[PDB]
Parts: sequence; structure tokens; C-alpha cells
Amino acid sequence: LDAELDQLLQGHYIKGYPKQYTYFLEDGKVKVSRPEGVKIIPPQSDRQKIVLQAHNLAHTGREATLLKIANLYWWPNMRKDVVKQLGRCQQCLITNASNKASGPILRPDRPQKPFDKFFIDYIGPLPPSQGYLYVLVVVDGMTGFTWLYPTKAPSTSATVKSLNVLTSIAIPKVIHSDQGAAFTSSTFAEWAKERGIHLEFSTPYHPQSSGKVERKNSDIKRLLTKLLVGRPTKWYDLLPVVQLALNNTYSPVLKYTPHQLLFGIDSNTPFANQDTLDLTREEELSLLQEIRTSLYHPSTPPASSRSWSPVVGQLVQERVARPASLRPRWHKPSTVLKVLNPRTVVILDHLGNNRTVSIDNLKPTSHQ
Amino acid sequence: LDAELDQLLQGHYIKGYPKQYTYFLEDGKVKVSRPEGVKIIPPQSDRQKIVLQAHNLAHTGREATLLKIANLYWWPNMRKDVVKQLGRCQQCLITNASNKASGPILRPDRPQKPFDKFFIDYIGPLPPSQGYLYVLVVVDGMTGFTWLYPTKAPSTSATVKSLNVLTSIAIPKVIHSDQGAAFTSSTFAEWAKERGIHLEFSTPYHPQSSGKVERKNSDIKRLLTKLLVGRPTKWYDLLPVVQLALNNTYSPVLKYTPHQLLFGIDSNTPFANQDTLDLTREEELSLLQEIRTSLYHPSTPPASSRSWSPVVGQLVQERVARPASLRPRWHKPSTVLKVLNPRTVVILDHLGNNRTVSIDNLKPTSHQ
Amino acid sequence: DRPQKPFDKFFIDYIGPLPPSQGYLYVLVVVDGMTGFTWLYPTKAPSTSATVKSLNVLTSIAIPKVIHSDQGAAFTSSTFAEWAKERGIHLEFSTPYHPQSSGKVERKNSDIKRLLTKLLVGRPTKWYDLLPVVQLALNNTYSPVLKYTPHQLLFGIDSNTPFANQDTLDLTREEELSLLQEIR
Amino acid sequence: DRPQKPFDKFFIDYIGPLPPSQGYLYVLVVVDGMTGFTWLYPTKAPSTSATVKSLNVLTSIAIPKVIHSDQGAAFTSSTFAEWAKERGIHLEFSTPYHPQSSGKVERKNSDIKRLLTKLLVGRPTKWYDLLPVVQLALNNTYSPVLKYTPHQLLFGIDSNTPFANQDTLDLTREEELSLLQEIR
DNA sequence: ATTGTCATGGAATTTCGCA
DNA sequence: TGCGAAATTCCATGACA
DNA sequence: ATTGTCATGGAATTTCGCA
DNA sequence: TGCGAAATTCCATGACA
Ligand SMILES: O=C(NCc1ccc(F)cc1)c1nc(N2CCCCS2(=O)=O)c2cccnc2c1O
Ligand SMILES: O=C(NCc1ccc(F)cc1)c1nc(N2CCCCS2(=O)=O)c2cccnc2c1O
Ligand SMILES: [Mg+2]
Ligand SMILES: [Mg+2]
Ligand SMILES: [Mg+2]
Ligand SMILES: [Mg+2]
Ligand SMILES: [N+]
Ligand SMILES: [N+]
Ligand SMILES: [Zn+2]
Ligand SMILES: [Zn+2]
Repeated sequence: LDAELDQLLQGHYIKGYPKQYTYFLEDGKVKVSRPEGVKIIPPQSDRQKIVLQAHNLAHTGREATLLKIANLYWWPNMRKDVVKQLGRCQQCLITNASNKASGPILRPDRPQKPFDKFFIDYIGPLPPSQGYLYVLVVVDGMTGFTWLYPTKAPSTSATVKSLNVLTSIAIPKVIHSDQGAAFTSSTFAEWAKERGIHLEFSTPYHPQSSGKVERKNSDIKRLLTKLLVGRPTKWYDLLPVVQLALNNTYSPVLKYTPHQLLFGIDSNTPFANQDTLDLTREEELSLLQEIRTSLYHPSTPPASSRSWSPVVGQLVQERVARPASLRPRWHKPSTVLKVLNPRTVVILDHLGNNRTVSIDNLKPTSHQ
Repeated sequence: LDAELDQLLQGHYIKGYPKQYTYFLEDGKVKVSRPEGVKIIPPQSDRQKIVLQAHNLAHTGREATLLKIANLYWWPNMRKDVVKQLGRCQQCLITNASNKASGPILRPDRPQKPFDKFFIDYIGPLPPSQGYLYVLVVVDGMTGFTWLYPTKAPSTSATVKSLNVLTSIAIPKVIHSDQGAAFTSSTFAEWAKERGIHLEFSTPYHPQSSGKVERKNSDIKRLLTKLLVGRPTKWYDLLPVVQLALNNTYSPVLKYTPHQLLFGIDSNTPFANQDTLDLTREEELSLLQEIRTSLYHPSTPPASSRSWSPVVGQLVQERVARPASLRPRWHKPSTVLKVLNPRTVVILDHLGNNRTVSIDNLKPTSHQ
Repeated sequence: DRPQKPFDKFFIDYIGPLPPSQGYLYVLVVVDGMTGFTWLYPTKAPSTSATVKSLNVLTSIAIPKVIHSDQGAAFTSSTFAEWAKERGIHLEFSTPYHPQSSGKVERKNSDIKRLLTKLLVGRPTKWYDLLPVVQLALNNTYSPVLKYTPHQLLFGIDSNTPFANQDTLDLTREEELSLLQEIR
Repeated sequence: DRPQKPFDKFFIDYIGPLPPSQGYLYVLVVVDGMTGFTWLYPTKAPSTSATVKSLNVLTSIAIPKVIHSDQGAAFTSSTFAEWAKERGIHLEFSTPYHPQSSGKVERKNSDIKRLLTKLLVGRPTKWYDLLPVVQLALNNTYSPVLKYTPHQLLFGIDSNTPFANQDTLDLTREEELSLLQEIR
């Protein structure tokens, strides 16, 4: 502060104040003739207040804050002090956007067998049809085979009714769902425990995690729309038709329909495939097992050039779920406890809780 | 049909039926032994109905439709007949998504002078503050200088009141707005004609076109949020502060604040720049003119690898504005009358009208 | 001649009337001929209408080439014939008073009748809720003639609910005594 | 000594009372010293409060280093001094009974008074709506001493509303006669 | 009859201080 | 005539209803 | 304590029919 | 042993509240 600048005026060298410039006194203030012009060198004890005042004008970032300061002042390593304040400004930290993308998506392994993993979700509300407003959609992970049920609400009770009918056929090892009200109730947990079914939940506010069923929702809505063109949207009576239609549609990348992957033989539907007509059922089931294991599986895409990946102990911030008007889009900084996988982490959060959270709902805190 | 297939059975060569395969009769139907197995060759007069029946099961595209047909049939150039039906299926054409991106964005020239072009827009509704719910935002194109006005509605009347106050300072050549109710009323058109101001409108449903002001809306909301952290959202009394704060913030790419670009000298605000202290106003205005012309201007980015660009006479489809539940997201095909620029066109539309429309709200009709 | 397959033939039949359960009175029984897979549907009547409503569910999962039944009224009606024609399903009738399925199906239908009786005693009014577990049982029951359960034959995998206890299926002395009480 | 600049000095003053227009009675007049640029604000009173409300608008566009005024009550109050101190604005007062601006400002204030009078005759009650056009006129008026309008000096460009007619500014014989009528 | 924009903060690149 | 470090510039990322 | 997916239709690449 | 054309595969694009 006063000592440093004093020793400077009488011509001695202080580290980080370049020797070739001339430092003088004027109007009670240390100055220096720099190429851009004459700037005031404030005492070090004054610099935090200056940086802060500059920053607070419009809560600007590194350069825009620096450019204000540089108008009047010069000191050694200015940006270092600017960044110091940026990393301490609660308001900037929780309001600003990130400028670092998530690391590339995982492509989880396809469930090995039918009934290994169900993905379930609700679509709706849809226009009232026979008093119904929603559709429960159940997609078998391995096969893509889909079951559709009309409901009046996305309720636990309607979910249970529907799955009682479905599990008449078979019981799945795992049911994966998002955190919809219907699936996270303790009634639904009981229903599943009663049957030795493990409930698996998506990280919150991250529909990609139910991608298997979500993607089917698209086709479901797309076919319904086409069938309803120029008619009133009486969708109820078409659910069954849509279900059958989709279960018997080819995926061009796989060369199989979901019905085929589930049963290894077409039923009596139009354009049924006849290639296994001369095989025994046993020969057929054997070819099916071979077909199931050799299906195309996609790989993790290349990272974008400025992605980040979570590291244990990192300061990160969770996206505010439904941010109110003119309120921060981010929570206060929290710490990464565990890296479950490159796209999923446990954080010690804003409430002091462990939360399992998708990287897509996180930014790395800026300036450390 | 019957003639073609007849001449085939008795061993003669017909174009497109490869010679090396053996064609026979069985169960009253022409067949052929192909590597995959024995397929029925239907008469040509039957093929449209077949393709159609296959397609209609689930309104599938090229491959998924083909794969059904191939289960039972073979004929020459099957996919040609499949594509024929695809391009004729009204329902697929208006329900399906595009899989071709828009060509790369234009970076229009910065207005040459302050007051050459205003960009205006509304933000809101915001939480009630002093009975106000919206903000009119006016951004000078050349400088970025911004004026903020609180309103109770996004109305023509409130717009007119606000711009009467603003145009006290200067009158702009052009005011660019989106198609908000407030700006497209005949009252507002009169107000502008009265002043010799040309009204320029964005293509409908394309906020990028008001990008200049939209982008300012972001900073406006971002600063307001920061200032309101841990306080009730009393934003009204902060509009003026925000206006001044932003007008005096540096753009790091330009190295100038909008105030500087408008006046060429800082007023009495914190960290005012003093570099022109020794210039006369005239010397200063001369440096300003030089500064205004040499500003960084960005260029059109590279096209994505599968973009399309409009060509006069092309069949294209306009995105449905607010599509109802389970209704097509696209209008019926329409024709490109004129290509205004690579990102903007006039179409002869679904109502038989000329519409000026952004490429972003268009897909090229598939299968021609 | 081509080997027998799932969906080649569904065998259908009604069971009931039974004591009312959630308003239902019958069970439509469907058995796949090749696999012995069973689907059950509760109905309020052995009518063409209830049969169509129920088979509409099943046939939104898989369509049989042939439906076999006896000459029940529900199955010989022209409405049901219309329904089947619409779906490309051939209809097949056993001659009156002479029901013929296959060994496999006969035996399955038997198990179904016996298993129902066994569980409806004690709770003659709670069968609606039990239909799911009944079906799983039936479909995960080892077939002496083939080396496999219907589940395995239908899906080509083991099941997550193997019914490792091949059960009594016979009524215990206590149940015989309270079956002669409820039917009195 | 450094050359004179915009925002160096704002000269402020009240004009009125005037006939009521949309409930307003005064005009706060602000003139930039260097450029001669004029901003006008309608008020209901020549009070510290109305001055603060009005200058709050202007100072959300540009802040002057110095505000010059006479010793009006509104401008000498400790509230107004607080306001100016808050904003780093130096306050400057002409000595009582002896108003001094600059040639440029004096002349401008003159034009302002005269131009107002000219247009308020015939429509003494419609001046509120005219303030915008008044200001444009004033700010696009050629200055004999400098080669430029205030607009040009403030923004460094030509204006889109040049007032090519340097006007009468004098009252026509008809207006003198109906000015002596309205003020009677 | 019209058209994206630009604050942001790490990384890449250039300039500076000194020799 | 070249080094280490600071300063400046580059620019992908995301959000404006 | 968990994780994107896949129909789509032009373009790129491979295979086919014939020689 | 190589050509033109058809068939197949590749894959960016967009949408699942
Ligand atoms: O179906 C979804 N589609 C969107 C989607 C699907 C797939 C994909 F890749 C991207 C987007 C979906 N979205 C939900 N959200 C509602 C919006 C606020 C938070 S959210 O979590 O984003 C949601 C919430 C609760 C229950 N189910 C939900 C659900 O099913
Ligand atoms: O501010 C806008 N921000 C979004 C935005 C801004 C910039 C950018 F690049 C992307 C997106 C905005 N959006 C409007 N739309 C409402 C949603 C349905 C049709 S829409 O046209 O999309 C809108 C409509 C009417 C009037 N003003 C509008 C408007 O200001
Ligand atoms: Mg959901
Ligand atoms: Mg708008
Ligand atoms: Mg019977
Ligand atoms: Mg006075
Ligand atoms: N996995
Ligand atoms: N342009
Ligand atoms: Zn801040
Ligand atoms: Zn179609």
C-alpha cells in the first residue's frame, strides 16, 4: 500500500512494477506514464474496493470490468484481482449462464433380454377422449415392444391398474421411470417390492434419461396425428391400433420390428415375414438369441471442443428447477461428492443434502 | 401387368427383370427364387395398392415401408414406387419432421449511423411493480444504446406514449419490430407515417430477426435479477439504473460502450474514459466517425453439412404457428415465389396468399 | 409340412358363471396351441360383444391365424365372424357335443379349471385380482412333454418369476369341507 | 486548459406557471452548455421533488459534471444538494438577481421562451403534446457562431429531421391581437 | 414485403519486459 | 533475438417469451 | 443412488447384373 | 475385372411436456 508506493517514488525497484516507466506524484496520488496515457496507481489496500465498484456498475465479467478500471487506474496483474472478485460475487455466480457444454452422452448397453428393463412414462394431457386424458407408455428396453394404456390422470392408482394387466404376461427385473408424481409415491414403491421389481429413477429434470420411452412417445403422437388428420381427435379407440402398428414396424438400423425381437416370429399381421417357416420353434428361438446379441449398438459421440467433465470435489451449481421471474437460474455452489459416471454425479447441495444429478443440470462454478 | 408377367413366364426377357433368376407359376401367382427366398411378383396394376397398404400400417418412410413389402414381394425398382407414395401421402408430408437444417444465418450490416434503425420489443409480463408489468425496450442499431420504458400492457397506446418521449431526442429513419399486437396495429402505422418513420417487420414467429433488441432483453433481465437477489422483485425503480448501467458497459469485442458510440465521450459516470480530454469536440467527433466505421463485423458462419437453401418454384412447407394437440406441425405444401435472400422467401401459401417467411419456419417438401 | 408355431392357433373358451368379482362373472380363456401360453380376460357375459372387447385387447398384442372354439353362441354369431374376417383370422369350430383341441391344450385347460377352483375357495369373490398371478403360474409351469414353460417357448428366455414349486393343485381336506359348505 | 465538452455543464431553469396542459404547469429546461442541446420536462410544480423526478429521467441517459442554476428554491434545497452529491454532480449557482450562463445558453433560453409563446397562442392548453416537436426544432436549429446544430454536436451526425426553415419565431399581426385577447 | 446477437471465461496467441 | 509471464484476442456456449 | 434415442430421406458407398 | 445403375448403408436432423 503506502510503503510499497513510497519506495517506488524514490526510484527503487518493486517486483511487478516495470522499471522503464516513470512513476510520479500529482494531486496527492501516485501516477505513471503508460503508453495509453497516465493512470493512477492506487495503494494495494484500495484495490479490492476499486475492482468491486467497477464490477458492481453492471455486474460485468473479466474484460468488461477490466476496461472500466483501466480508464483510470493501472497496477500489476489487474485481471488477477478482477477474477478474484468475480469468483466471490454471489449474484454473478448464480445468475450468469455457463459457457461450457456437458461432456458427450453415454449410450448405455441395451438390456440383454426382454423383461430385463421396462421404461415407463406418461404422455398428456391430450384432448378428452371417452373421458381419458393421458397415456401410460411402457417400453421394453431390449425389444422396443410397447404397451399403451389410456388413463384419466397420471396417477399411481392408474399406473398400478395398468401394470397389473401388463405383468399378467411377465414380470420385469427393473422398471425405469422419471420422477413423475405417479412413480415416486410410496404406494408405487410397495407395489413394486411386492413383485420383486426394482424401481430405477432418472436423475431429476432430465428426460433424456428416459430416452427409450420418450422416443417412443414421439412415434406414438406422430402416428396418432396422421390417423386423426381431418377428423376430430378421438384418440382412445386408436391406441390399440397404434400399439400394434408400432410394435410391428421395422427399425431401419436394426432390420427387425419390436414384435420380432420379442417373439422371433411375426403373428398374423399384414406382410408377415416368412423366413423361418421351415425352422422348428427351437431352431427359430436359437436364431432369435443370435439376432438379439448382434444388434447395432451406438457409441458415445465426440466431445464438443469446450465440454467439462465432473471431478470429485469440484464446485458445481445445480440448475434451478422452475425459476421464478427475474430470479437466478442457478443454485449456490455445491461440491461433487462422487462421480457415478462421466454424466452423473452426487453433490452435497444447497440444502446440505446428497442429490444425484445429471451433468446437464450442472455448471462448473467459474473462477474456482 | 398380366401381359408383362405372361411373356416373362415363357422365358422371354423383359427390361428390369434380371435374366439369371427363374420365374414360375404357383397358387395362381407369378413367383421368383431370389437369394433371400421366393417372392411373389405382383402385376404392375397391383403395385400401388400394395405399396400403399404397406405404408399405411404405420405411415412409415422409405426403408421401413420397403422392408414390409420385401417380406412377400419383389419387383423391379421397388423403392421408386415407395417414394412415389411417400411424396403423395398428405398425412406424412404435414406430420413428419424435416431432416434438413436451414442454411447458415445472415449477419446484416450494422446500421451506419445512430438513429438509422431502432429495434424495439416487449419484455413481460413481469411481477407487478408499481402497477407495471411490461418493459418496452428500444435499441439503437448502430450504437446499442438502449431506452427502457415500463408499461402496464404491451399496447399500441403505451408504445406511442413511450416513443413520443424518446423521439423528443431524435427521430429514427427506420423502426424494426416483430409482429407483436402493439406494433402491427393501424394506429401505430399512422403514428409512424406522421413522423416519416419507416416501419420494418420481422418475418412472423422468428425472434432471431429482432436479435439486436432480443439480445439486450437478456442483459436487461440478467442485471435486474442480480440486483434483486434476496429482495422482493421491485424492478420499476431499477429500470433507470439498469438503462444507465448497460449503456455504459463495454462490449469486449468492440472496446466501446454504447454511450461512447452514441456521443463519443463519457458523461459524468464512474470510471469515465479521459482519452479525448485534450481534443476539441470537433477533433473528438472526427475520431468518433472513424471509430464507428471500423467496428468488428461478424460473417455468415459455415453451413451445416445438410442444410437446404430456397430456390424459386420449390415446394416448401410453413411451420404451423400454435399447433393443437395431436395436429400436424406443418401446413400443406406451398411454392417459393421469390427468394428475397438466402434466409428469407415469399411463398404462395395454404390460403392462396403471399407470405414473407423465414427459412427457419420452412421445410423443403420431401420426395419432390 | 411346416413346423407348428406360436400364433398359428389360439384356442378360446368361456369359464363360468362364477361368483361376482368386481362385477365380473366369466373368464375368457385363450391358449396358444404351439406354446401353451395362456391369456385370461374377465367378462360380464359370454356374449359376442364381451368376446370382441376382450380379443381386441389380445389382438392388439398378437394376431392368430386361426381361432379354435366350440359352437358357443358368442363364437358362432355373424358379428364374431365379421370381426374375425376383418382381421384375416380363420374361424374353426369343433363339432357340437364333441370338443377337440390337442393333448397340450386339453391338459392346459384342465390345469386352468383346477387352479381357479383351488384359489377361489376361501375367497370366491376375490378372483378378479388374482387373474394376473394365475396366468404367470400357468405360463411359468414346466411342460412334461416339451422341455420348456410356455413363457420360454413364447419369448425364448427364462422368466423372472419361475414357479419352482410344481404345486398340489389338489384341494386339501380343509378345502373339500368348506367347498361343500359354500356350495350349500 | 481542456476544451469544452458535452456533459461538462447542464444549465437548468423553470418556465411557468403556464396554462394547465394534461395537468402540467411548468417546464424544466435543461441546456447542455457545450452543444446547446435542450431537454424539456413538464412538471406540476417548481419543487425540489419535481426537479428530482425529471432529472432522474435525464440522468438515466447522461450525467453532467456540473449543474448550473439560479437560486430557485427547488435548486438550493438541501434535498437537491443531497441528490446531486449522490451522483457526483457539482452544483453551481448564479448570484441572486444576477443570472449568468453563457452567450450560447442565454440565446437558447431566449429561443425556448419565444418558441413556446408562439405555439401556445391559439392552443394554450395543448403544449404538453408539443414538447417533443419543440425540442427537435430547438436541437436541429443552426447555430450562427458554430457551424452546427446541437444534434450534430451531440451525436456527430446529421439528423433525420433537419429544420430547413429557419423560422419567423415572431408573432404575426393576428397572433398579437389574440394574445391580447386570451390574456384579458 | 426481409436478414440473429453478444456477454462470458478458459485457451490460444501475441506482446511485453528484460537481457 | 529469445525467454517466461502477462495481456490481449479468440470463440463456443447459451439465452433473449 | 445412475446413463438419450431412433425414424427419416438425401448422399455415400457397396453390390448387382452383365459382359 | 470393369461399367452403370440399383440397393444398401450412413448419418445429421429434430422431437419425445
Ligand atoms: O417427456 C418429456 N419430454 C421432454 C423431453 C423428452 C425427451 C428429451 F430428450 C428431451 C425432452 C418430459 N419432460 C418433463 N419435464 C417438463 C418440463 C420441466 C422439467 S422436465 O423434466 O424437462 C417431465 C417432467 C415430469 C415428468 N415427466 C416429464 C417428461 O416426460
Ligand atoms: O423475445 C422473444 N424471445 C424468444 C427468442 C428471442 C431471441 C431468439 F434468438 C430466440 C428466441 C419472443 N418470442 C416470441 N414468440 C413466442 C413463442 C411462440 C412464437 S415466438 O415468435 O417464438 C414472441 C412473439 C410475439 C412477440 N414477441 C415475441 C418475442 O419477443
Ligand atoms: Mg414423464
Ligand atoms: Mg416481441
Ligand atoms: Mg364353451
Ligand atoms: Mg429560475
Ligand atoms: N451400460
Ligand atoms: N445487410
Ligand atoms: Zn457481480
Ligand atoms: Zn403416410
